[PDB]
Amino acid sequence: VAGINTNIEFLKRCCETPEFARGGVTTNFISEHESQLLKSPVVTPEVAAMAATAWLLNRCDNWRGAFRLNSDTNATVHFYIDDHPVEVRLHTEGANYHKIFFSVWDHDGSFEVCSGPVTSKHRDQKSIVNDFTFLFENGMHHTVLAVATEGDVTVIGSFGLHQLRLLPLTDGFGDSSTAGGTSTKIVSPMPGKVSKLLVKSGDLVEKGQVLVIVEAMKMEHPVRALQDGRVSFLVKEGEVVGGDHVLATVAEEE
Amino acid sequence: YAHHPIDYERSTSKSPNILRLPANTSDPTYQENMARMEGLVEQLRARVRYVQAGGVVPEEEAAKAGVSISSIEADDRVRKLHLSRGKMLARDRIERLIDPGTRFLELSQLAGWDLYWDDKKKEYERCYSGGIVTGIGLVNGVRCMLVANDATVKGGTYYPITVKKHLRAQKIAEQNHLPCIYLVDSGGANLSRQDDVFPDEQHFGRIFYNEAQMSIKSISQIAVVMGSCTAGGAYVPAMADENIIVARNGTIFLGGPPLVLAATGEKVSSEELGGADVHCRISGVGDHYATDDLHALYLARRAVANLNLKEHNEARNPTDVKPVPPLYDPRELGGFIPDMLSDVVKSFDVRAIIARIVDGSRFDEFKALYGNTLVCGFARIEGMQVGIIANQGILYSESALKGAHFIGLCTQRNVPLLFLQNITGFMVGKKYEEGGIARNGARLVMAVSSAPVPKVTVLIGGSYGAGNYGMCGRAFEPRFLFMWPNARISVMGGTQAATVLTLTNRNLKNASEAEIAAFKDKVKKKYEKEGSCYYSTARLWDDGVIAPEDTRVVVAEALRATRLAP
Amino acid sequence: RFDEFKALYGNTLVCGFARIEGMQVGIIANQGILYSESALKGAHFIGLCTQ
Amino acid sequence: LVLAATGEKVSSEELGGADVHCRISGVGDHYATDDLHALYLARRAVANLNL
Amino acid sequence: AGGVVPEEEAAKAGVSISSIEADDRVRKLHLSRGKMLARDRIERLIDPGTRFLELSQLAGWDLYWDDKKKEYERCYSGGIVTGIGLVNGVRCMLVANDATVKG
Ligand SMILES: O=CCCCC[C@@H]1SC[C@@H]2NC(=O)N[C@@H]21
Repeated sequence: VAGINTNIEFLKRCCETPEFARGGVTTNFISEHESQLLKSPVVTPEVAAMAATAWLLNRCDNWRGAFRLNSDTNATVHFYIDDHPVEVRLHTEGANYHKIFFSVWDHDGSFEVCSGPVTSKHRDQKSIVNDFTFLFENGMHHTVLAVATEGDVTVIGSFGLHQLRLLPLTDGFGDSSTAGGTSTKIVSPMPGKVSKLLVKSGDLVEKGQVLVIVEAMKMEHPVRALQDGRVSFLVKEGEVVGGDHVLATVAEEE
Repeated sequence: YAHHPIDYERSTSKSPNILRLPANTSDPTYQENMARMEGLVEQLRARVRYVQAGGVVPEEEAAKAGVSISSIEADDRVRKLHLSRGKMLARDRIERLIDPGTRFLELSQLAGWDLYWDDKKKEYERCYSGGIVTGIGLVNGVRCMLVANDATVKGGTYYPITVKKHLRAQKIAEQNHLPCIYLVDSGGANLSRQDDVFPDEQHFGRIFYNEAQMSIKSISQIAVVMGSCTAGGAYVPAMADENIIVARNGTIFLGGPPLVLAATGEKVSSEELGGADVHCRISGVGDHYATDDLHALYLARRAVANLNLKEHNEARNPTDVKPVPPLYDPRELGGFIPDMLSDVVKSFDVRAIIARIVDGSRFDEFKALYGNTLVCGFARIEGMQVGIIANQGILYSESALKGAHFIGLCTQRNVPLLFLQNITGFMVGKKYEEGGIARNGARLVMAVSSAPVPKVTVLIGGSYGAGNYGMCGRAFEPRFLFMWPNARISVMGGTQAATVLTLTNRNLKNASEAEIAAFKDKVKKKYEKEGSCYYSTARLWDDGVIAPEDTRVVVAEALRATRLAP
Repeated sequence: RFDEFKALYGNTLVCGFARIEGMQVGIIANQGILYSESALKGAHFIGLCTQ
Repeated sequence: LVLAATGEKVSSEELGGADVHCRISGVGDHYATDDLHALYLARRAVANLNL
Repeated sequence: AGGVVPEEEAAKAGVSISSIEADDRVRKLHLSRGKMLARDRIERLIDPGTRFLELSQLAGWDLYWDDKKKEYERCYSGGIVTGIGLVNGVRCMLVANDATVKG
């Protein structure tokens, strides 16, 4: 099954090493052999090669029609295996899309790869499920049905099943402001007359709520500051303030 | 720094900054606003029903509409008598004419709502519509303008609101190169307001002018003569590529049956005077002679078919498309709209509205830190790239510069524009006047008027004064206009005009309370007596009136209407 | 199939649209002794076809 | 250059650099916090050209 | 990667030996600032799986003769890199000013 982790690996481990083929197992039989169990095959550096390759091809024309000048191609994939990021680099020499190499965990080799029919152009949550063939130089050959998505790459073959999580790289791409915001924030025009402040002092403001509302000839003109961090008020409701006054200091939460 | 993607992921993910995430919390404030909106739409959505099947509302529970009680029996009697004749008294001709499963617009509706005051003080003229019904229709794979003359002849065929509606339809069709279909039923002319409707310009002659200027540009037009069209109404059957005369009740006259009397009054049958004469007469007038209403409508459809526009429309507007909905529920559009009748202007937002209307809830901001008052950027509306100008606050010189720059880019790359009107908001500070604010306002208006891009405006609310000149206005050729219920179109000041005109009007220093009762209350009554419901649409000021919730569908109709253009 | 214009009037001459293997066509076929009205109808048809 | 001609030197930010403080100048369409952000906005602007 | 060739076996190129350490120091100082010193901006900008041309390359190869008789000005490129790039399904010209301001 692909898509959700299962205990199928556990059950097989419960069947191979434990000598319960004899037939005598107690009610607490599971308790003592917990050290022996909960064990899965080690992801060999080769598995990353087929898994990494599938994500590209099963997403775009990477390595397809590629061309540079007096040089050679290069494209890299980052895997977040366990709690340690993993980098795999793939490149070609010659005029061959077929001849491909790899270098993961300081291990280098060569292989060729032949794909199958292109499927799932819509690349939805299910993404693309295609069979792959890989001829490594040593001499082997492999077949791998890879349903790859942005979240993970799942490879199923004679090795078994392994899903490799892709290193997540997302963090409010845009709104990344570390500015101190010391003074001159949400300054109001000359008329002043601040009132009806609906924000608590020392509370985080990342979304642009109405920090202060000042009225200038029936002009609420809400400031709507979007500077991240807690906002500290130096004014009180009903207090007439001068032009460009420091009504509050919007500073990073420290 | 430990960050090396290829732009996508950062893009093509459900986490791009392009989108918008204003999620409401449904608090009292939301309720106060959301509820009112609901209080501002129910009847809007209702009067429509009442004028539809006008004057015959069997429920008799139309108290949600402030419309006065009318004699239902008289209207039902008239409709029974008319339907006994053999012709369908309704808009039924239209939905019979348009292909099933297709769209419709109803361009101008509630036209002539309680417009004229009769001799009876408590009675207005019962013009449930403008006398016609106008909407964009898609016939046989061809987009067309549909104009149908209603059988309401009790007040008279055409009014200053009827000819204006017809001429607006003709101008729209000519601009957009949509062929017209006219359904003709007339009582002749109105010999009471004839000075107001016959002479001068932009009158009944301009209809004849347009029906020839169109055929110069080879934009074929079709008319169906269901009943009499006298008093200059007989030229449309004569000025027509194809015309249809029903076998029995279809009549065309240049001189009335009473007119032969008192001038060689050898009266003969109304058939021989110019009506449908199916006897192989010498006259080659009228292309189609159809025995029944269905036969006539069918021949109209068949003639519409042989125009070769199907290929061109199918190529220009893709028929098979995948709808992309916004990320947030369109029912929430009424909530972000504030309440009404509030002494001081309430607060307002735009991001939420655009995030609710556009495709995928996304936006492409230009400079927003600078000239924080005005909002401009690209978008997506059902597979088509759009530019939006939505106003928020009091305009500055820099806001005008940013608007001019945006309009420059949009004209450069041929991107349509959408307008969301708001307050005037011209600062009056002396330093601002000394900073050449008038020059920058001129900079904005010059670009607005000079743009050859198709332009549509929709009223958000509070469009009062000369500020609309900065964004857009009816006098700046918007190919369509639509309105929300909470709209006020008035003098340069909605609330301040009260304060200013209080000072300078023959007021003694004393009697202050009686004076403010006579001045401020009176000017408030004057400047909010006008509103979305009456002063607009009924007078074909901003002819379209819509709901805030269904705005994107309407704007998508408009944009598909403006791509057959040359 | 055929798309008749006025056939009760100027019954001599025949004019209307058609279809010939996926292409819209106009046909003028003559039947009888021409009148003035037949000439008018022909002129009107040719006007539409050119338009 | 400000020195030796009214040399009231101030910060290089105020002399014309990236001034993200809502200055009066409407110069420069995009203000991006990072290299990736700037490249991404460049790509996004390139997108809306209809080519 | 002008002036930084860690292999130090570039005898196949008749180029004279240059101070690799100085160029590496300059690149380290520049990258510490927070901006990518390379043509990296380009291949980040162009869609993956697409083509590139590099219109003019080796520009300003050993062009100017300095005051030092055995030394030429170290213009590894013309100061810019130019190539045809396909961005977001749109073909575009890409011109990038290199951070070489030493000359
Ligand atoms: O902050 C104070 C300035 C208030 C400006 C009010 C604007 S100026 C033009 C327009 N007409 C009015 O009555 N109010 C607005």
